[PDB]
Amino acid sequence: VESYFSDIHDFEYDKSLGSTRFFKVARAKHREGLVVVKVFAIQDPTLPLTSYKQELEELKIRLNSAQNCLPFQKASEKASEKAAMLFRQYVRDNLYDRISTRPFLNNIEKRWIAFQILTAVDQAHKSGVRHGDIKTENVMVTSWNWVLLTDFASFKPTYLPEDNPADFNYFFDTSRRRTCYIAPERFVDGGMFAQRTRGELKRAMDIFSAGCVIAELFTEGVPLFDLSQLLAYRNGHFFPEQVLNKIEDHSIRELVTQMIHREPDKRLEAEDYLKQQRGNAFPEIFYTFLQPYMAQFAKETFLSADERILVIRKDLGNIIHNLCGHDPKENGLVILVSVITSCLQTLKYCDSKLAALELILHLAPRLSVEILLDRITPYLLHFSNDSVPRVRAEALRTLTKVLALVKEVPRNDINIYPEYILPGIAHLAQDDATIVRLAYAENIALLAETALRFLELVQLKNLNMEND
Amino acid sequence: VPDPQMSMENLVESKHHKLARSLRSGPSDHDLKPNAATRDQLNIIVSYPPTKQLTYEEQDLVWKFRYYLTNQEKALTKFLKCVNWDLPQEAKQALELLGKWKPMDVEDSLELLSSHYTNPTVRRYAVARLRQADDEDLLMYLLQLVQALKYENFDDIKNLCTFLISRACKNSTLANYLYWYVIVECEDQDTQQRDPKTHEMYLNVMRRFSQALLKGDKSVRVMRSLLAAQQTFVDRLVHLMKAVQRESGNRKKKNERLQALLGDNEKMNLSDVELIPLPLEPQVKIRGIIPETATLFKSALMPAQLFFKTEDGGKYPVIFKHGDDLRQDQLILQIISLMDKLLRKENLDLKLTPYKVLATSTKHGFMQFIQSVPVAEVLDTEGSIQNFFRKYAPSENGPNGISAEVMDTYVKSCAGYCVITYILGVGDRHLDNLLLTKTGKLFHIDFGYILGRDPKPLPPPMKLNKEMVEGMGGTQSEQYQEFRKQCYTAFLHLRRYSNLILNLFSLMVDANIPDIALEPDKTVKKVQDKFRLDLSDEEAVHYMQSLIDESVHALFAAVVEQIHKFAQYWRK
Ligand SMILES: Nc1nc2c(ncn2[C@@H]2O[C@H](COP(=O)(O)OP(=O)(O)OP(=O)(O)O)[C@@H](O)[C@H]2O)c(=O)[nH]1
Repeated sequence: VESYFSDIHDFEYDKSLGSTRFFKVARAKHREGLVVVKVFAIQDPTLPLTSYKQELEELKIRLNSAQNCLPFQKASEKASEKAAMLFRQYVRDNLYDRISTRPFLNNIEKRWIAFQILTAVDQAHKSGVRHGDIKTENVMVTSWNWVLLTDFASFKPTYLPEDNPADFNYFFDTSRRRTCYIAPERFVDGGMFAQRTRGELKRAMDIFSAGCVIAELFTEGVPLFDLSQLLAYRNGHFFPEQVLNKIEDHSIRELVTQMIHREPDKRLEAEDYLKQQRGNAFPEIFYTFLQPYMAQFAKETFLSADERILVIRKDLGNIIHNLCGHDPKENGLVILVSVITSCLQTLKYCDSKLAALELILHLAPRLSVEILLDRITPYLLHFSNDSVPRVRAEALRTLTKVLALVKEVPRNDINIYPEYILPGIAHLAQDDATIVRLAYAENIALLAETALRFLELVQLKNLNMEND
Repeated sequence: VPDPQMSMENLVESKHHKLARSLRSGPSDHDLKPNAATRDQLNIIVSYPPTKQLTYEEQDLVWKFRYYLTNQEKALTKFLKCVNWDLPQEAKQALELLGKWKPMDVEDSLELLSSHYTNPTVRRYAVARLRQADDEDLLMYLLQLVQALKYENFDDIKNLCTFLISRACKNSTLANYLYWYVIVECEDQDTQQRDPKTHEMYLNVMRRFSQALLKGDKSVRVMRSLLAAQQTFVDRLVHLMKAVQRESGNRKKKNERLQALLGDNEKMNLSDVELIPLPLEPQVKIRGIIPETATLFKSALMPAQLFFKTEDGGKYPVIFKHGDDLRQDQLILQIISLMDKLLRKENLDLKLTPYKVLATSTKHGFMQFIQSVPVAEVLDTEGSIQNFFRKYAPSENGPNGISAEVMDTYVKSCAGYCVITYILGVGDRHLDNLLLTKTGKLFHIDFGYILGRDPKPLPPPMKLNKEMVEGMGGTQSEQYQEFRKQCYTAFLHLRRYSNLILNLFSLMVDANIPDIALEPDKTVKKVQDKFRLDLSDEEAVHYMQSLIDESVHALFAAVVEQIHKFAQYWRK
């Protein structure tokens, strides 16, 4: 696949993302950033690729305004005499990887990811776009838990013969995972099959695909249907009861069950599911503030990591009022922490670095102990290596105050103090900058006392657990 | 949507790495969920073929992540292979993890009964996995399950075993297939000489089966009486075959003797026998043999065509072969039946024709007859396969003058047999072993050369003959392309189940099938080589296509068939 990038001077090959008979996917560097390139090797030049290119350009125009929809931004018919190439923006993680990459998505993050998937389907339907290949591998999640459905593959065949499915390995099974998120109605009886490559997709078809993608997220990376179980579903010989019984959240389970329904007449519109689960599977905070506020960060106008921190700092008072009220309100804050944490690694200005620390100090008293130790604690030690001495001192001040709020130690952080907290700030006690050593001397007593409080709690918990 | 953290280190993951890497933190493997990198490596490990030697790193990782691997039903086989049974502490953990795993597929559960799993808690468990399979699946594996007795502890039988026996007492179809399999091993004199403990064991197995049936009710005793009747019937056929075999003369004299002896109920009691379930197919109940239709074929072993009288007055055709070791065919045809079942599992109906084979002794048994015409006769009488099909399945609207549906069955069946014959490496590719039906079904006969044994110089790699290609309409026909597409489909589908095929062949290493017994340690390995699991899907399809080109350009294949035809003409 990398050999195909040698002819594209604006894209520098980086890594291979996958190879199938239909599409070879690789990541490349471009002046705009990282991009995913799916390369279709043209074996027969008589194929009407111009018709498909026009369809892709139509998709780009139709999906340009969707915030949760990522169409193919570029389609090159004759990029090289050997292959046609499709280009789109690279997203940090695909949903398939995101499930296994730490921090593990909390219940509030799982609800938020599901909500964004439904919003992506609703937006695509109103924009006149149908996906046709809705699977957990196509629902992307950004560093701030913003979901972007990508890889609109209108070139894939819509209909597959039920009796001769082997012809679907190049059209539908490029990844060899045997996972099938195709709507049941898209398998059709082979006596018809022996323009379904692009038969006009019913909206109920996308709802089916979204249900399989939404299901994989709720099944801990467990696929909802295998080829045998799915074909058996269409023929009534298979039902993924084991995997569906695996959706622990009753509110999320109901939404998933209905969307992957075999009969198209039972599938609702995307907007209806959001309304049906509004206040149940999706808390009201997602629609009224999370979606409108967060949409500002997924806009075409690029907010630098420094600008994002200042924007969040400016709105901090409003965010706390909108998420906590005057007062389950903590459920929204897990999602809020994700916006700040996605920026701390790219901050460039000292003004922003201090601002990022101010946000952490103000949010820290309002987060759950699990979130404090898992999502906040790792970033403060990162800031402790910042080039600004004032920042190194403040990092120690922030870390000292944040840790004093930890009243419960998660099972994964029982040895966090001797191996992460204490060893993580130990380098500060000898920093070259007197302000850093001063911040160290001013806090070394507090850090030790905080670690001691942790050890006493672990010992009490162990004594109680031994007496359980 | 510009993301700032695109190229930056995952600080949250790095944190958990420092705590999980700490030697002070005691292994909390119960809550450990693997990260994406570990999952991708883990998926490769759980997918390894049973012949691949596992490194030490996988066992420690799987143990470290033992509480994580508990969600993969297929990983129980790999996890237990990593556990060092020599450490009792690790064993206690290994046995503890086994009890929590999601129950694996029965197709994979056959692997736990092989000789490699020696732990009694593990073997009683392996029986607990087989305990959930339906009898309809068990009947497809009973041939392998009985071979699996080669790996069980002989002492418990003399004193897992209770499970296999318990199912047979309830379903007569299984009891029939089990019974003949146990009888075949109880008569294998070679096993008595090579492993007398096992032969005596098989005597105990045949005896034990009788003891379990004896304790049943009158209906079960009736079931027993039917088996006793079955024994007499097969014995009569063997004696008849000896009487017919002793008659020196032309086929007509032997045929008359065979029919007269079958007719002579007073001496042979074969024309009218008590009600017996047919040895070839225990689902069909029979009343006797039709004497007038029994005929001897012109093969060196002169097989007997026998028509059995069914309870409803119908005719069920069976072939009794004497002088050939049908155990190889019995296993192979079981493998063919299994390959066919897997393709149908994916809705890929290759229209396979799995003819039934049953070894009744180490030298003779019953085999189902499938309506077909020998290719040697078709080529001599009609000139081309198209002329043959035009005579038997004429369709004015179909491809090449053959009904499109008939042509579809022919293309699918040709592809199915073509793929299975490549997978099994059938060597005896003489025109006498290919049978073509009027309905388009294609099936292979006389598997005298298997596992790559080919006496001929430079054999073609895949069984695709020029007449077979001309049968599909040529290199320019739509059916030839449809055939190739089905081959790629079947190759990829079977490549996915190469683990099941290698699991079954592993249980047959101690099974004295001529081609397995030649290199028993390599038997399971030979099947893996045919799955070509080392190639990617793109390379495998590229390889299969290259294979058709390499097979089509093998000019020498036509010369060897003409030399063999000349030798057969002189022998006739
Ligand atoms: N982390 C990450 N993974 C990606 C990215 N782009 C694609 N992938 C993954 O790499 C693989 C590429 O194969 P795809 O063709 O997209 O698989 P698919 O989504 O099932 O097939 P389509 O429906 O045609 O898109 C999938 O696992 C994607 O999730 C990316 O930008 N970041």
